[PDB]
Amino acid sequence: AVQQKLAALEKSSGGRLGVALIDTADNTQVLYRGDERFPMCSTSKVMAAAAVLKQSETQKQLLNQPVEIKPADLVNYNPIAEKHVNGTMTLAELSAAALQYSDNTAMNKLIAQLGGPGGVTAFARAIGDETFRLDRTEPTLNTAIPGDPRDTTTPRAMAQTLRQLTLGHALGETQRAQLVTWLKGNTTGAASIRAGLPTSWTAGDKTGSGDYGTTNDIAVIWPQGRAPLVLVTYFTQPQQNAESRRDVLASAARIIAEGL
Ligand SMILES: O=C(Nc1cccc(-c2nnn[nH]2)c1)c1cccc(C(F)(F)F)c1
Ligand SMILES: O=C(Nc1cccc(-c2nnn[nH]2)c1)c1cccc(C(F)(F)F)c1
Ligand SMILES: O=C(Nc1cccc(-c2nnn[nH]2)c1)c1cccc(C(F)(F)F)c1
Ligand SMILES: O=C(Nc1cccc(-c2nnn[nH]2)c1)c1cccc(C(F)(F)F)c1
Repeated sequence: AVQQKLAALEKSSGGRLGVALIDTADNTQVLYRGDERFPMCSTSKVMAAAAVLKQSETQKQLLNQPVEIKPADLVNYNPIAEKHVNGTMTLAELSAAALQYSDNTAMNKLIAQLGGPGGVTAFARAIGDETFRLDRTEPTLNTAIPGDPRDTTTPRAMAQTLRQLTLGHALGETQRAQLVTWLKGNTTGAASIRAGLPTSWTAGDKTGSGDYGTTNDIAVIWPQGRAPLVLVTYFTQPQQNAESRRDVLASAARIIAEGL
């Protein structure tokens, strides 16, 4: 029934919608196009920050390690990094900037700390995600071309990974709490999944967008009185210059919430 509602939303949206919900109260899933590939865009920033948190388990000072920010490093969306050009940010600062402000320069420093987009993929594989692939750096990982396998995952795989990272044992306890704290402090998410939820349903999320009107969000949610949920909503459209549709994500989330 919920799949039929998501189908109706998708049909009136003009685009292609992917949804994965895990309800941790019972482990049950709702999936819509759950095994189709979608471009991740900045939702991939969660995997890169989590990989750096995992590194920090064996290097307790890692998050205070300074990283030089040079003029040439700046890319196309650098609201935090631009303040630090010719200076340094720590890996904690870059993680917070990437996750909470979606800073693309900050993401690039995370990727570099992992040895390139392949290192981020390696971390995903290590935590049991056989699906995620990061192929490119910022900003080109957001080209979101239909059919292109690069920088994609499926909603099912991303939900299962987000659950392991934020609620399971993929990370040490400190690190898990740090990741959840960062997601719950996101600045960019009030129009997306969380717009479709009751106000009482606490949450953290990471948005993404790109060409092809691609509009994404992944969230960990604490519904009032209930065990947490993990929700992935991915959306992409047929034309390169299509406009973002955060409202579609909100609509998906609302359908999911009403179906619980
Ligand atoms: O804990 C899990 N499931 C679950 C669901 C409902 C109840 C319980 C439970 N009740 N009492 N002790 N565990 C556990 C669980 C299953 C797969 C994966 C994960 C993980 F690690 F969070 F991703 C957790
Ligand atoms: O799914 C369950 N546990 C589970 C399964 C697989 C992985 C994990 C898990 N991985 N990391 N942390 N928990 C937990 C689960 C669900 C209801 C009830 C129970 C219980 F408590 F054993 F009876 C377990
Ligand atoms: O700034 C954003 N996108 C962006 C940045 C730079 C270039 C372009 C772009 N160039 N050509 N087509 N889009 C888009 C952007 C979009 C939605 C949401 C956010 C935010 F605020 F970080 F969450 C940023
Ligand atoms: O970098 C891009 N967008 C962007 C940048 C930073 C943050 C976000 C964003 N955050 N939350 N939702 N989107 C999007 C971007 C957009 C269109 C096209 C391209 C590309 F791939 F370079 F051509 C990049």
